[PDB]
Amino acid sequence: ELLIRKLPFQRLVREIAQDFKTDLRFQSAAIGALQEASEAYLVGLFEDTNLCAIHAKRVTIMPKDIQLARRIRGER
Amino acid sequence: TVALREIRRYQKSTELLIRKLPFQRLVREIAQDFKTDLRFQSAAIGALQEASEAYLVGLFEDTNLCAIHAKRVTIMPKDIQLARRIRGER
Amino acid sequence: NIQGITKPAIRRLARRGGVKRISGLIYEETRGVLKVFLENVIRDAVTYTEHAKRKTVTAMDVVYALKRQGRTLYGFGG
Amino acid sequence: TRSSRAGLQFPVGRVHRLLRKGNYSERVGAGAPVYLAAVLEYLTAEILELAGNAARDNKKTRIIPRHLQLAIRNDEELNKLLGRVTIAQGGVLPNIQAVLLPK
Amino acid sequence: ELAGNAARDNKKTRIIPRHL
Amino acid sequence: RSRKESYSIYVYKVLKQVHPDTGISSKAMGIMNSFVNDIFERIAGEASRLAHYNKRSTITSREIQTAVRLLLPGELAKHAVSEGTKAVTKYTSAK
Amino acid sequence: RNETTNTEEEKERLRKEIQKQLHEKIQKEGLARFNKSDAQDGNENHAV
Amino acid sequence: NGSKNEEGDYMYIRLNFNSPGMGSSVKKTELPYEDGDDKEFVRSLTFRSTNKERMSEVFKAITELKKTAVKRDQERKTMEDVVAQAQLVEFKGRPKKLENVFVRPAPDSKRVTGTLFIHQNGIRYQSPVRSDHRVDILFSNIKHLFFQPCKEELMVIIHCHLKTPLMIGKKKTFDVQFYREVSDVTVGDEDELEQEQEERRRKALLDKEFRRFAEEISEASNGLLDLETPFRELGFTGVPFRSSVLCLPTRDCLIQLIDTPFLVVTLEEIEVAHLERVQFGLKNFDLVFVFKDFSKPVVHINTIPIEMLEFVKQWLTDVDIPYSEGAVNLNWGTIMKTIQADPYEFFENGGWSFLGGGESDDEESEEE
DNA sequence: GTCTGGCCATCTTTGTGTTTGGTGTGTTTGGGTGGTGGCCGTTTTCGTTGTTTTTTTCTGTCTCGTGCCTGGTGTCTTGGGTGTAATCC
Repeated sequence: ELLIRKLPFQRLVREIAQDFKTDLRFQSAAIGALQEASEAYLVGLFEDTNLCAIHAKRVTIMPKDIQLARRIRGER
Repeated sequence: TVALREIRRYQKSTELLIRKLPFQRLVREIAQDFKTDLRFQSAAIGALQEASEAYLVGLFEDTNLCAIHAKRVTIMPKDIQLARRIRGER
Repeated sequence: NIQGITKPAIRRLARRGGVKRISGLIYEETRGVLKVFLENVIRDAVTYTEHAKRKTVTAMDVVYALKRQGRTLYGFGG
Repeated sequence: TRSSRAGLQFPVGRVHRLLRKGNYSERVGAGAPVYLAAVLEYLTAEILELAGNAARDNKKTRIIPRHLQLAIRNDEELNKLLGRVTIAQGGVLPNIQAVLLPK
Repeated sequence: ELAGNAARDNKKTRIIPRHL
Repeated sequence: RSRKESYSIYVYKVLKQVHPDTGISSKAMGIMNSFVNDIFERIAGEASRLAHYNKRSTITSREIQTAVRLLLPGELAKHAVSEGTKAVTKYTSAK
Repeated sequence: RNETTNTEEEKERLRKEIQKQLHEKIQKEGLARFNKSDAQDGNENHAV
Repeated sequence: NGSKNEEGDYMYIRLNFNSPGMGSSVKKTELPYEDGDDKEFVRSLTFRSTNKERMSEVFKAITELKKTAVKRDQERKTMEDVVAQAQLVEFKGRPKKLENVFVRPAPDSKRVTGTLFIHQNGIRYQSPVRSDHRVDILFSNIKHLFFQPCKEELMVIIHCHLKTPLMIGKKKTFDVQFYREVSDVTVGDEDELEQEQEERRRKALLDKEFRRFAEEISEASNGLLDLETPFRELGFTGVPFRSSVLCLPTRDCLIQLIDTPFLVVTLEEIEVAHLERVQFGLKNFDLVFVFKDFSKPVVHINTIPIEMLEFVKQWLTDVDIPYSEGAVNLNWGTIMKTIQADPYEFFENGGWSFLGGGESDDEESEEE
């Protein structure tokens, strides 16, 4: 089951969409797919961050581990 | 100091760092396990060598990043395995 | 023929990659990684060649096999 | 020619023929090849501009693959566009990490 | 086949996205 | 003989249009030809996918423009769309 | 391949049957090791 | 604990004492006070003095006395589980010996090569630099004896896993490893091939020497000790501690001997295996071993590649170990305390069945 | 003596261009339908409101873990030293 609350996520998506074209409508399944993709992406990113943090002999994930993960993935 | 001199020297040049005949022999040895009596254009071997060196240099850059992340100067096999896992290769 | 990738060559590749100190097992690890990469690429190239009903591996097969992996190469007729 | 009518140097007939023989669509409108040729001409002009700058920076009057690699990897938008391509004889950018530098 | 195996290891008759 | 086509003369003309006192090696001309072919293939594949999504049999300039927008980054896409629109209007105004 | 996946999956039904026998075996083993008399004799680790 | 504050002409010391509520890091089994709901406690006393220097010295001396007391109590606790062993009986003839061996854990901070000797009731490691750095291991105290050859590793190993822990230098250990690194610096294509051949000959010679010596240890034990060799082909990668390592099955144990800390899991001591984070879209799962002795902490092997899942399930079945799978990581530290509190009630309810996700035993019928 | 530069005495085949000529794009007109446009339907997306209660939050407390500092190892290279070595008065 999805971990981010559905209505705050809807509001975030609408707020972000408000820049590219004013007053857009969204299907419900569109927001559901966006939430599934976002949570899958974040879980993978937390997996890589955990791997880096363990590599550094730690157990706490820190922002530099995220930065290293996004660098190695090739993310900008 | 000679290490840094070599780093400066090799990030300047573009010439292939593997000898041609060993790489050709390796390619033929590998290819012989899929089909006997195969021929290779010299440009195919050249392209393979360029791609392999570019791949290995990118991998060594990621490995160096991992090693510096752990606070080490020395790259280790665990660094390579971690970089290849994070890329999504292993 | 995998011994032909000598230790100085791996050292040179690491120096162009900016690596300052190298362990002793890095050479075997790199040989394994290179073998896996070359195995995949040559397998794809030979698949292309067999499909084209040829006995010679051209540069086009290598270029298409790299495009298949996502390793697009410029300057070989692509 | 159709290149002259549009004030272009790239070919319109060749691009239309390649679009026609490439199994892309049943029919191809007449404003697509002109637009695509203009885009390709703009992108090659940008690439060649930066590569000529990079070659003059090295005091050379001829562009080699090294200058193409430097122009690509030095421009943020191009380097994001050509993010997966490797250039034969392009080399790498000079980059030494902060912690490896001597003391 | 493997989805049926996984649904049978969870004592379930219906295949769901979890088993896929 | 084998009369195979390329973009070398056009790349050379563009170079002399932007940089008059600068030449180009043959290996770089090969790389530029490969680059042009690659970008063509990307744009045409995106245009085809868009046409098939929208149930149309035709590749027009709208598909090309939106594929350019999808593919290139912001400023680059903006300049490219500007150039393409300029060229299309100049070609359409005359005949 | 279909007859091999049937064969492999019947070996996997034997794998599951073994796993079920192992869970039933350990349940009974634990029930024998621990009697209700040991539960009555609770060596409460009162803080020493 | 206490604090010191300087205020005008006076120095203040606050001394805090142990009370419930403001409790120390001590476990529930041993309190620094006697249990009592009706007991009232002196929580803190604050003193002042005009003499600042002496009052600072008094505070330092209180703090030092506490550090010495805590150190002595830790040393006592580390010694409570050290069973006094019998004395090693020296062999009256020429003992069988293995030269140029390193020991882990090292009895001294300095890594020194030593000689390993076979005696009548055990083995003795003896450093040439100091006679006082002897390590004696009785055959009766060895639980498992492993030989790990140098094939893809740079070292050959002879590992002794112990029934009772030994004090080596300042460290209590269940594991004593004897090893020798073959890593040698050796530098046209003929010379490199000759060096690679010489390295292969050195590896094969060292493996033959260490294997023979490990067989001679097993023989000298009069059949008390079997020599185990790991099955490399059945090995899988995982993270039991802080590094990714190759875990290797043997006849009777799951081992990792290359990197410290060592992993030695005896298969017969396992009660159940639990596979955590087995869910669609994850690349890696975790494996948890629960022991028959519920007082022993569970062993985690983290970040196992999902490609090895069906192999690990097969291997656990072939070894008669029950397994369960779950999408979530469990709080084993709470579960094992509940099971320790009443093991009988735990098996009465159903025992390990709760690990099989949810026992709905009903058709989902999600499709309308 | 460090380091990036502006150049050299010799290697190598490349790089810009003219040329022959042929094929591939360009003009012309004809047809058939794809794609725009308009008009209608009706589902679905936004919008709000009330009531419940799970989730978020602020905070406190304690401890465990991260990060800094230390001894000792192996390793390449620079330097001061001395004994081997020896002949002259």
